[PDB]
Amino acid sequence: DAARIGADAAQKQIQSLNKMCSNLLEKISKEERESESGGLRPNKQTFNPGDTNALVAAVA
Amino acid sequence: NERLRALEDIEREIGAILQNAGTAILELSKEKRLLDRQAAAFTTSVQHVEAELSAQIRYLTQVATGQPHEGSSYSSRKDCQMALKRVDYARLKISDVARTCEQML
Repeated sequence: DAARIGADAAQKQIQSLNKMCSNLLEKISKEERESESGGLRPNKQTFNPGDTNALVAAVA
Repeated sequence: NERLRALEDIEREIGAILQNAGTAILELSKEKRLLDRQAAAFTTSVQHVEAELSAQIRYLTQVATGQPHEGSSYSSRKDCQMALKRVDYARLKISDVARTCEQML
């Protein structure tokens, strides 16, 4: 039969609907990838000894 | 304490995200409803698991130089052991005195 049911809803229409769903999924995946590509780097934070070193106590 | 539960939840969420991605791909490729929302949720969960893994890997790196937290309160352990031994010896002596008293009466 090659479709087991229907004539207008045969393998042609099934392949068309599958291609439409695949295009929608690929568009969603591309949007997700473009949204996730914005991540530059895991910029953490820590102490700032560069200023306090010169600002450390002294004879003054 | 909380970091262990955090990592466990992150691993469980990564597994659930893999399962959800597989199920969404199956439902979308079976025939052509909620496949779009399923794929969106799967991608979001995968991104969240990746972000959690990156954050856990970007930890403060406590020591990374030598064996840290050296000394697990061994003195207190030995003190507790000696206290238990004292209690046991006192119990043995008390039982001996009780046996002597029972033999007396």
